[PDB]
Amino acid sequence: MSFYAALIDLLGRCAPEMHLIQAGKGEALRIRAILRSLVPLDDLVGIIS
Amino acid sequence: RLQESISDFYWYYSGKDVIEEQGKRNFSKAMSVAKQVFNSLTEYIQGP
Amino acid sequence: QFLRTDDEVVLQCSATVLKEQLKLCLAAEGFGNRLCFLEPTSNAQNVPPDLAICCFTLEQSLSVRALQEMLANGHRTLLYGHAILLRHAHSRMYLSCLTTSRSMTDKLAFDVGLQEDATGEACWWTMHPASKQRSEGEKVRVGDDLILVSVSSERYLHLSTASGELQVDASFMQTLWNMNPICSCCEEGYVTGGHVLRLFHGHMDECLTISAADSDDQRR
Amino acid sequence: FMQTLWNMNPICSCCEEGYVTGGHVLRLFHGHMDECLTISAADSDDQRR
Amino acid sequence: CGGERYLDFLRFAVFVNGESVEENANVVVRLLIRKPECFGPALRGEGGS
Repeated sequence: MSFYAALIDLLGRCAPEMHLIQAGKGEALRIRAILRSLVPLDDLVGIIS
Repeated sequence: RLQESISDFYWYYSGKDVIEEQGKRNFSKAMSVAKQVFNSLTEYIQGP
Repeated sequence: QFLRTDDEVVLQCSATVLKEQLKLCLAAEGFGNRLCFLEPTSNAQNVPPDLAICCFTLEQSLSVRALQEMLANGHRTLLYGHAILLRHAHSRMYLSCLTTSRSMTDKLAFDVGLQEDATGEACWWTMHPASKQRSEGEKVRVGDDLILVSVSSERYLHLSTASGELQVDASFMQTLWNMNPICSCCEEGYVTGGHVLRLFHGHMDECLTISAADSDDQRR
Repeated sequence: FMQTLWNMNPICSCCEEGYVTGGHVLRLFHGHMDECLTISAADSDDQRR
Repeated sequence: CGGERYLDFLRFAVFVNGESVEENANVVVRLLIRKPECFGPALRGEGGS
């Protein structure tokens, strides 16, 4: 449990940036697409239970 | 490899209009090195 | 001698199945199937391979920077580390990578597909040398071995085999691709292979043909 | 006690520099920079085969 | 056990004070993806997720 929880903690703060860049650029959107494609939201929402 | 680096540097400044002061201080550093290399290449050929 | 821009070429991969090597190329039909599949070319002496849709062509070659600065807005020679823009010759559509889900591998598969993507976001690849013999900034010898990586998604184009048949995607590891110079800038007014053309006979108006449509002769 | 007919034999002569000649002892690199032919290491039952 | 220690270090090099510094963060994800074995084999693999 410690491992996988800590890994997603890393890839939640390794996010591209706050919306200061994500709303006025097109480079950071490439990174956001990658990390979002590795953690499906359907399973993630159910894990908080 | 140095030539591929300067040409590269050019694209980063292709869309701007004025080169800031720290965009020239480093740039002149590289071009001075390239001149010294070119001087050497001549002196292996001079005196056929 | 060496690869150049505006040249028509074909991809090639080699993966044994029955303990014997089978050559597999990459091709897609175009109109009606945005996906891509594999075409075996191991029994040319008996099975005629379909090379009408396997032809590709190289149109652009740029450094990564140059690409990224162009994103905001002759004849060169390929070097390892540069980018590339594939282009299917027949359907005139650009090879790219889609964002759909499929294949056993699934996971980060992101199955390959070509739609229209002239817009430069996911239609570009960078190539790297396979073994330690080569290095960056070196000229590309004809018949080398390449490793291709998507610029956008950053996944190797993987020959992902599974329980079913052989499928292609970009998920997990490397895939050794060997290039192949189908042709180059030919001379004008001379017959070359792979053309589609008519056969006149006689002097003025006579040509080869087959029987007309809507008949039981089965065009024999 | 007696004679012995000896016939001479020109194995070689003053060869040219920088060219491979027979009877030399030398190494076999492969690839580009650092790779060469070899056999298994010492102290093994493989009998160097 | 070992993995939870290396990753704890990386958390301190992606952000410094309130979700900032992305240059090193950008290269972390582009480098971590290159080695898929870095992910725990329970997911991000060929068998199952």
